[PDB]
Amino acid sequence: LVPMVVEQSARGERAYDIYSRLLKERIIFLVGQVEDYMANLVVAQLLFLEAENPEKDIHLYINSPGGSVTAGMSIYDTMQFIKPNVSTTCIGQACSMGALLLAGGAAGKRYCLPHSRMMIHQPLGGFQGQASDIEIHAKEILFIKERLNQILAHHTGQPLDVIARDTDRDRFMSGDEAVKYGLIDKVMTQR
Amino acid sequence: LVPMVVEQSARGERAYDIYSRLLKERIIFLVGQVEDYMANLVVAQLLFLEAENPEKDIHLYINSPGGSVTAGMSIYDTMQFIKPNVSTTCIGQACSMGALLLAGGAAGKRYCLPHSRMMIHQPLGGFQGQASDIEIHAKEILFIKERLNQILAHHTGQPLDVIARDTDRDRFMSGDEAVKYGLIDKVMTQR
Amino acid sequence: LVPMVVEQSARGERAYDIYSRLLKERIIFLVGQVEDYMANLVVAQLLFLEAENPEKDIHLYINSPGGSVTAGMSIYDTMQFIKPNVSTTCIGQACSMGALLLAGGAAGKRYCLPHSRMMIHQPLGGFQGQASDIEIHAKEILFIKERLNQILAHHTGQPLDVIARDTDRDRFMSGDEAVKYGLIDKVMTQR
Amino acid sequence: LVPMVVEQSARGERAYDIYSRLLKERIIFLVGQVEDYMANLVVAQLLFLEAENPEKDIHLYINSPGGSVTAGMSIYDTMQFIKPNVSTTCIGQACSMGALLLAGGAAGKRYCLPHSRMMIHQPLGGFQGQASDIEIHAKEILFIKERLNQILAHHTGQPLDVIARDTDRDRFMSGDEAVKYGLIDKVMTQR
Amino acid sequence: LVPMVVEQSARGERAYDIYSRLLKERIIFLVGQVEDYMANLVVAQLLFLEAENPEKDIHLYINSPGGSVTAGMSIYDTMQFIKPNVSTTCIGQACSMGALLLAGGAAGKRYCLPHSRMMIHQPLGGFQGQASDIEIHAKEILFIKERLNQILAHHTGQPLDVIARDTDRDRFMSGDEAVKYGLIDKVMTQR
Amino acid sequence: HGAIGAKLMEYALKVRKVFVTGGVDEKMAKDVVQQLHILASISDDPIYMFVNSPGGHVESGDMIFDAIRFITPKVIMIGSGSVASAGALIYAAADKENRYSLPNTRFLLHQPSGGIQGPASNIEIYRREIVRMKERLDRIFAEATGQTPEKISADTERDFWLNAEEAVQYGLVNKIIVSEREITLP
Amino acid sequence: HGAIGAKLMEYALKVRKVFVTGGVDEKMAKDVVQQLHILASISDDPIYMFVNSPGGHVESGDMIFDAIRFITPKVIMIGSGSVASAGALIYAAADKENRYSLPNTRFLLHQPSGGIQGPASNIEIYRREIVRMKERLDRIFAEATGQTPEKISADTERDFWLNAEEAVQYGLVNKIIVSEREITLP
Amino acid sequence: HGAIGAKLMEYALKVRKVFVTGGVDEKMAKDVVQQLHILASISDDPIYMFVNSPGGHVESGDMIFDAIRFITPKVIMIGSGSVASAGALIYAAADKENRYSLPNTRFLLHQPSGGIQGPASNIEIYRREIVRMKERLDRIFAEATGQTPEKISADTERDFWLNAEEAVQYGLVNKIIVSEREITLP
Amino acid sequence: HGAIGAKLMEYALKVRKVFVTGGVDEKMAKDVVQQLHILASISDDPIYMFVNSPGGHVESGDMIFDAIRFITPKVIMIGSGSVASAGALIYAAADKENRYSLPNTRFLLHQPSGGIQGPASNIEIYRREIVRMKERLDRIFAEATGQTPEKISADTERDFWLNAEEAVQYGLVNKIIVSEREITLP
Amino acid sequence: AIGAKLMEYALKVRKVFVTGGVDEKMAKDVVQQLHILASISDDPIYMFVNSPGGHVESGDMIFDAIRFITPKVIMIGSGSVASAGALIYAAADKENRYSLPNTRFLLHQPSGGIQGPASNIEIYRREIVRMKERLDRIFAEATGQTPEKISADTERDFWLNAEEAVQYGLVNKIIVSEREITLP
Repeated sequence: LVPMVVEQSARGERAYDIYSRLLKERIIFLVGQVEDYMANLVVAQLLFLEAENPEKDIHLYINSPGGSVTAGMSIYDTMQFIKPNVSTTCIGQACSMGALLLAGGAAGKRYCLPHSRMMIHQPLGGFQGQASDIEIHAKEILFIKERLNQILAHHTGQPLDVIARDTDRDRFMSGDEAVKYGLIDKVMTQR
Repeated sequence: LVPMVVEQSARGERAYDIYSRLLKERIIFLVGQVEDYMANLVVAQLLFLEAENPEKDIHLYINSPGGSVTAGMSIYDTMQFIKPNVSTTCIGQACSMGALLLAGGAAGKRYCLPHSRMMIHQPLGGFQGQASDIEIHAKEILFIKERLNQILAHHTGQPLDVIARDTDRDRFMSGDEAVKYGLIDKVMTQR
Repeated sequence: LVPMVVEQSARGERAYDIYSRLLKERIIFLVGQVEDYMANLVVAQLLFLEAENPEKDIHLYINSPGGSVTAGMSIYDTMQFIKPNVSTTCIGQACSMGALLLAGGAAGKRYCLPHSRMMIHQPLGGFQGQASDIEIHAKEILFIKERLNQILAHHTGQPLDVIARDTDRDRFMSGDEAVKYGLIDKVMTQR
Repeated sequence: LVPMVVEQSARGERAYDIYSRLLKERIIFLVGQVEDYMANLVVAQLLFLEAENPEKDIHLYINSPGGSVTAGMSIYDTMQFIKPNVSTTCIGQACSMGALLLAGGAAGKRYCLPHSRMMIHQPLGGFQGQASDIEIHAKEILFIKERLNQILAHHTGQPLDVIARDTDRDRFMSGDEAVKYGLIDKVMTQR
Repeated sequence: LVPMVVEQSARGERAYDIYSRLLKERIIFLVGQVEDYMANLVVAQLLFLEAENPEKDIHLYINSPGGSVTAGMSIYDTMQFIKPNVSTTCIGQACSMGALLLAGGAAGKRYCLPHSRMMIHQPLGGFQGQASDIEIHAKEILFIKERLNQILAHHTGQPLDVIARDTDRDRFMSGDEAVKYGLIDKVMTQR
Repeated sequence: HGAIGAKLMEYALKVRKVFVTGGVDEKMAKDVVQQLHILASISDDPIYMFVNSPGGHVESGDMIFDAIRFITPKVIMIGSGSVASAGALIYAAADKENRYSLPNTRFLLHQPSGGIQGPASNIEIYRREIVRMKERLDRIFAEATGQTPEKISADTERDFWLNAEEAVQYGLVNKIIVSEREITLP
Repeated sequence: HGAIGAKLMEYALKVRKVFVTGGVDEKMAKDVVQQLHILASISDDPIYMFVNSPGGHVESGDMIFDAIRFITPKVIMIGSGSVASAGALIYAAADKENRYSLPNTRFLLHQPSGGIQGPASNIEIYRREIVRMKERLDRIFAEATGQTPEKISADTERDFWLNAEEAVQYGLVNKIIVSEREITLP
Repeated sequence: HGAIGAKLMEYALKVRKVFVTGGVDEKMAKDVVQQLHILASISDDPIYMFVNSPGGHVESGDMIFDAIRFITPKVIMIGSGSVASAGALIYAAADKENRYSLPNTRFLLHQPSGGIQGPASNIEIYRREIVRMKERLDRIFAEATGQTPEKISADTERDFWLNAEEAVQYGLVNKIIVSEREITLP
Repeated sequence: HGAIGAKLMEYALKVRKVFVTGGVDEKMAKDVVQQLHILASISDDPIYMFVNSPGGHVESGDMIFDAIRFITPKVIMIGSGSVASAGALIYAAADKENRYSLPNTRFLLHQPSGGIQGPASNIEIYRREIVRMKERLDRIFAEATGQTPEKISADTERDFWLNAEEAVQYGLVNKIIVSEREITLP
Repeated sequence: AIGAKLMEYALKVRKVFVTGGVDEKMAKDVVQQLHILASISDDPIYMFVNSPGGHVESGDMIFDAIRFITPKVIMIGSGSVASAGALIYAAADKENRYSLPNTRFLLHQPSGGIQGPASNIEIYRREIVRMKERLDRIFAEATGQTPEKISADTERDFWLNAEEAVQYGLVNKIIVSEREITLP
């Protein structure tokens, strides 16, 4: 069950859930598989925080094993479009979309806990139909694979030939390895 | 059903649930299988208590049969990252993940009940795929197994060779046995 | 549906559920199969009442057919740890885990209804695996069995040899029979 | 959906559910199969009403097809234990466990509607296991059967051997027939 | 989703559900298959309205395909017991049990819509067991069938020999046909 | 599985030994009745019948009870394992002098049971049939055991279990045997 | 499944070797009993029975028990694998001198288990039958193992496993063998 | 499936070749054991056995294990595919000089596993049998491999896999072959 | 299926033709291997094998691979339809000069895949066996195709599909044919 | 038993019946009969095809098997034909390819499903294209039309009745009785 929290503001006492209280501090949580419904909540949260303070930074915690590519793109495109710098902090796992959203944070604001694990693999897809339909969908999944590799290269600075080579198979990277790779900037250890 | 409780503070009467009422006293509950959703709540609570009082001592009761390794790492890394000392009081059972959090508590603030059971086991994982994928995943789980052994060795103080040896098979330990092993510091019997 | 009750205190009228209203009077209900979730609620209820008045007794009603041993041990260890005297009243039936808490109540403050039925049997468990794993689990369940027998002997006063014989098979005990055995002190008949 | 009712008292307007409003007038509803969860609510309601007025009578409406014996025993013992007279009114149907609580009402305060139906049959139990366990459970169910028959003889006044004869097979009885048997006192027809 | 309505009383605005709002005007809805749970709600609603005003009429809208006989009889007996007349407007369809309540309304206050359909048949039932039990239950259902035929004869005014013939098989009756039969008194077309 | 039994039939038909094992259903009726009529066409020699069933369709049992009385050769009945209500009806089909039982045989006599669901009028018709069937079965065991029909109805109200020794006193079994040499042919 | 085994029945009848493998159910009893009566009709030569079962219906095991005693030829019992409660009953049917076991055989002797759902009066009837069954089986083993029924009941309270060597001292097995040449015909 | 197998079975008995393929279960034990005893009755000539199984009921393997030793003709074992724990037990039944293997063959030696549910007292009895089963299987492999029981227990703590070449050095396999001409009869 | 195949199997045995259609499982291996040993006993004449498999159990394919090499008559392999990892292993069993294919035949050479669930210690052992199996399967194709093992592993990283023409250049197939007259016997 | 019994006389008349979905089981049975009949004699073989579709890879076995054996196979189309049945239908020579009046034909592109990484999907896509190109080349040789014409018409389900099949070149002659068949 979600616990309740009391802010105890000067005007008076208010009761907010644990998640809503943190949202007041420009914090957004990404938990579970990425899908259209949960992804829409993140988009709404990002826009709302923008209006409250378009200058203050935002912190997006990412703990997900991946999910829908389209849902993830709606978040990534929203993070870059808005004015505030959306920080990113890995809290243990990012398989396919978690690393794209972890590496799509403002420069100097991508963190990772000491024992977090980050992976990167090519987008998986499933479709059935006629040969003509298969050829059409095959080109679409090949186009997406290229656009995703371009995003990582831009934020990480590595050449596209290396990204494509590393995304052919599942590649696990620790906190220290990710810094050299360019996925993140700093590894938070202690306060 | 969750019973409601009234604080009866100086300001007035406010109703809190049984779990939220204890949250004000720096207490967090870890019950059931460890998963991303429930583990994320513990993280949110730990961060909230930190801001409320970064000098007080937090208490974390653990009664769980284990769960996701990634979820446990998010809690362990969070406890060590924050400044406040996070006390642990094992009630009931504490399996592999539950034992790691119990051992990860602040020195001298780890407790267990007289009839508590603590079991340490190696990581249990499953995966299917080609030989190349199996070789990659096998290295990852072996890496995690080494890191977890180092964590227990650091807190317990036992050498790494003993941890790996005792974690090969299921090994149950009572309160008194845990104190000598180093998993805990004191066994609470009565007030 | 759970009905609503009004307290009508000096400050004013407050709406309390039927279960929470009794909790204000130091009353706790233990219903259904014993498990980590329901047992944790009892622990919080026992602790909460302790801070409100650590001298006033607590009444723990037990109507359950048993369940998990670890969850029940958390309740027993908590009752014996807290300073207040936890009274026990058997309203319905009392199974192996159910009767360990009934007997664990404060001396002279254990009760049972005239038509209440009390049973005590060996702990039930199951596990599958290699021969080495079975040998480990077999010793663990056997050890747990001894600890349970010792608890009954301590509260009932009967020698361990007799408890082991009566716990080998299911043995029902009526209100009058339990008094002679030592499981309880008095049988409530009428006000 | 449960409709809402307003008290419209002198203190002010308050919203009560349809069931809670009747509870203020010392009315309790027993609907559906008898089980541990619903029976505890009836117990909690009975105890609460006792404290409010230990002299005013309580009306328990019973419309149930039976259920658990242990759950029902807690209600019967609770009604007899408390000081206030507990009136009983049978609406719909009254099965063996249902009728044991109807006959157990205060003398002269047992009622039934004109088209109500009352039935009494032997207790139903199911158990599987070794020969030794079967012999133990057979004695337990037989003991409960004797205790149940003794309760009816006490409230109905009929000989014990007559009850056992009529309880061996299902025996339906109307309002008029029940009065002669002694299960009830009066049959309400109109105001 | 049940919509919300505002009463806008002198004391102030009160939020009421659509069903509870109509309940304030002495209106009760009997929708869906009849059962013990839904039928008890109608009983509680009927009794509550009785205390508020035992002289003002009550309007019971009925649209149900039938259900439990015992649950339905509790409603009929309640209507005939309480002093205030209980009008019965038949909307939609009214099967055997649904039509017994319609007939049970106050004389001259039974209505139905122009396209409403009323059907009556034998009380469906089933049971399995031994020959002795079958003969016992067969007499019970046969006895119940006679009680229902007498109820319809009393309100409709038709001889009992005709009811048994018309209830042997399913017989549909329109609003105009029902008036001649005696099931109702007037067909409401418009205000 | 049918092929093994099929091959064994060529040898089983020589020894004239019918086996009734398992629940009594419509399928069992065809196989058992077919074997009895086939054997009757070969010769009028006796037939040995082994009954061991936990119960089943009562109407199916009447086909076997009827066939035993229909054919000319005398059927030697040997009880084994458990003889339930449906199996006991088949056991009573043979003559008293031809009803044998093993030392550890069981006999259960209970009233028929069934289920009905529908209008009240349909239940009344079903009630009469269940009564006519119960009385019919009571008059069968009575003639075979010699007890009065009222005695059978009184005892069969509840599950009545009789061992091999008790059956001899009741009158259902004539003589208990342990070896085939103890059988006396007519 | 039958045509393969039926094709092997040609030579299986010549060697007179029955195989009791798997759970003891109604279908196996009808097949095993058929072979015994068939082989007995061909000649009175000994019959070799191999028992390996994890458990099964007790009533089904009573047909094979009496069937062995019913036929004239002596049945040589050879234990293999696991001899459960129901399988042990079949094993005890043979004479002590004719009871043989393999070196890695197991034996299990436990009280019967069952389930009952219904009124208390019906449960009392089931209780009596289970008690009589427990005493009936104990007498069978008490007679074969040369031990008092009281000792058998005390040891059969829970699962009582016995290896091949332990069974010899208990009196259940007469001699352990490894090759067919060690068998001595009566 | 009967007709296809039964047809091929006619010629299979002539060549004296048993194909132990699939999980070791109760049904396979009855068929394999039936073929072994039949072939032994025809003549004392050698029998060729091909084992390829992923494991299964260990008790069933004990039947085939002793059955090979029970009959007089020598059984030639030619392992194929994956010889699991239950399959390995059957592989050890043949004399060392008669144990052959193919080049791409695997051998898995793991301690027995099982599941228990119920009271603690019943679990204690199950624990003793599992320990006894583990010790019994270790001695069997020791006699066939020549290693000491302690060495086997240390190696069988987990899934111990061995290829054809590794098995020769371990003592489980005597010689690896690729064609039937490389087999030397005793 | 059984009876249907039996009529066709009788005439099919006379022409020494084996058809491998469907997934390669333990059941198919037992049936296919039985035909090879049976035909080998009749005469040393060649045997024609048709392979059409989308995959299956790898261990089952090994038995067929060794069996082809075990028997003396030369096996003529005619691939038809679609071949896979398990089917290709069976296809390589025949000598290069005896490996024929049809015009529309397809081939697939991919590394083996599997699923392991358990402790990390057990996964380490499973990892070793998968690696050894991959190396073992690469040397087999390298010998039949003539390519080095390193090239095989590089191309088999993912699903490597080959038509009839590409297979000839790769060295897996020797000659493509459309009629039986184009086959050259040794 | 019915099959085995009827198979005794079915081999004397040399009439194979292809009916139902083309699966792996059908290929084993149909291919066995063809090879068995060829060993008995070189006389013609009559094949009746009625299938709503099935596995295309199974059809290839029957396709080449007809061309592999020496006796000429007489193809008689009856009922409903599809991608799997049409492939088998095109295996016989035009002069030996007959049809019935109420027969239907269907020519559609092969369909399948794939799940996994993009790299694996690319490999699967290539084989689907090669398979489609191979089937177009097969029907083109039998119908006499260019592969482009087949591909354009096969873009969607192309239903051809008995009469339209003749104009398209897939059927040589429609017949109603065995007396109208002309052997080589």
